[PDB]
Amino acid sequence: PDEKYVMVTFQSGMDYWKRCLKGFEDAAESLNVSVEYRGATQYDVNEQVTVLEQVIARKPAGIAISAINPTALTKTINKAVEEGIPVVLFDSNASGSKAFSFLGTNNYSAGVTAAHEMAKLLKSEGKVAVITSPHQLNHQERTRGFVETIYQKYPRMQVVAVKNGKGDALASKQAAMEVLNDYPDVQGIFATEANGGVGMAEAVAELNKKYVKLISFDTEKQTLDLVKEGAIAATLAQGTWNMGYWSLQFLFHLHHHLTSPSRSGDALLPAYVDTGITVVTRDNVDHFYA
Amino acid sequence: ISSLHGKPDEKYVMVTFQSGMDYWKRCLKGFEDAAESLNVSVEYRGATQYDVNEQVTVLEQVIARKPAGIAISAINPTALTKTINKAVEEGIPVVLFDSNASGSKAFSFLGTNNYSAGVTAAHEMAKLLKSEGKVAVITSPHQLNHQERTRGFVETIYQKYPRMQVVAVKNGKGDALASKQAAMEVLNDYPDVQGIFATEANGGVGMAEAVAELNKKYVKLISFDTEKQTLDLVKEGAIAATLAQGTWNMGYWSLQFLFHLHHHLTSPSRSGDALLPAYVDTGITVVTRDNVDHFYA
Repeated sequence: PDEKYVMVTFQSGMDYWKRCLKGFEDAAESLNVSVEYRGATQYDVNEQVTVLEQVIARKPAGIAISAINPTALTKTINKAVEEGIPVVLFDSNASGSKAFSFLGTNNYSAGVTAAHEMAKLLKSEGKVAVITSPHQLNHQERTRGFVETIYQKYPRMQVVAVKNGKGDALASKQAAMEVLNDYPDVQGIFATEANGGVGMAEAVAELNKKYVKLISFDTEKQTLDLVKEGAIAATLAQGTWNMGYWSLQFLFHLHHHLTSPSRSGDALLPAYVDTGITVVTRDNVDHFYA
Repeated sequence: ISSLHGKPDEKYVMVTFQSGMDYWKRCLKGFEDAAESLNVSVEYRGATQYDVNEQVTVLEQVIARKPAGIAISAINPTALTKTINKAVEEGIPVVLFDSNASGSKAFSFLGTNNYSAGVTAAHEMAKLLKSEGKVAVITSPHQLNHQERTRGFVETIYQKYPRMQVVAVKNGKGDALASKQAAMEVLNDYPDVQGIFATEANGGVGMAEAVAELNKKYVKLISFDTEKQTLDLVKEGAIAATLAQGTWNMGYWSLQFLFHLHHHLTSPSRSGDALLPAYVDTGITVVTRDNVDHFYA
């Protein structure tokens, strides 16, 4: 009867997940419980449903999962809940599932923060653009938070383009080059996806458009290197330690039915925890390498 | 066994703004159930009446008494910030629950997502109405949380149910008197309305009353909060469901957060320099008679 909590991911070796696992382990070391890290080694939906099945089979005390996409993991999550396994989602949600909580970025507010940061860098004036993936809801919320904040709070700034970077570094570089050639006086570009910041940094280096302020997303090594050398002014770090930490805190809590007595009015776990965003600049970039 | 324990000498305070209200009692029980899991002590304070500076003064009483942290429900947005902001400077952890002062130096807000509350009301309404029929909303256009509940409901009916239509959003002026009359207007102006959603606790009584008054049969009513009057109506059948805010969650996780803040458990090393989660959606529960019992005092 060893109390073990499992974290399940996709593209499991990415550095992003390491601080999630770190916050999980930090919670476990304070709770004196075991944790284990598993996941699809690749962006393969089938692989993640198979890895998640094996985890449930091992009958863990609870699972914290980041779902590759909102739907294609849901039936397996419910499988775990119906077998009595506490389940919370972190990072990437599956809102249609029986998971008791989601702990992750408020993507709209993240976009708001990028606008506020972009305005800081531009003294609240100038043309700005966005490179995004219109594929997914979470990136559209980042885009919307940025654009709406420009519209409502910085009337001397203008959003001149929202480009489709296709979640790919090369398509993002090409989109950024189109932005810079179409609006040569653009002063800032925000990328809602990691491959976007590298792509537009590569565009800005190729065109020698050294006066453009770049804001990117996430803390991949190649992004942080660009922050370190001044090519990217800031990147937005998701609260991955908070995700792992409060995921375990919530899971540990359900496994001990401390939230299901007679005087609590059902309720159960909080439905959502905003794990926050950190603006990463040259001043704190060193804190974010893996 | 976990190492997340303290001792009774740690004094955390809950602070409200209409102390005796039945609403805050499950806030307290969450607070107390967390205190017991953390082996810490908790004290309930807050304004006797609906009073701005009275709340300001009870706060000063507890900040001057050096507590290990304060959980606060703020009377309004642009208020208490300067008073709470000083509590942070003195080094006291302070989170907010139920009602938010978003411009303050408080580290987190734990409260209802009012838009998704309205979305849930729409799914619940669609449920009872098999995704077909005319529906109305009785709300306060005065407060933002009611606007978000309204907006969540109406937009979900638009986007997700084309066989349904919002035929009226009434002003129920926040009392059962005026809500009964807005409900009567809706039932008169639209005799085939099949559901009404009230975003304010007094809305539910007022429309339960209008429906009874007209001997209207198939009208599905969804109200808000868990006042005794409302819960009774849910148990008696006049109200199909009421939406309960997660007040126990507010207290329990408020204290978890103050405990983590007081003991500086959100590491600054290898943590990506994180802070406390700034928002916790303490959730909404659909109260039908299958669980109305769990929500009385």
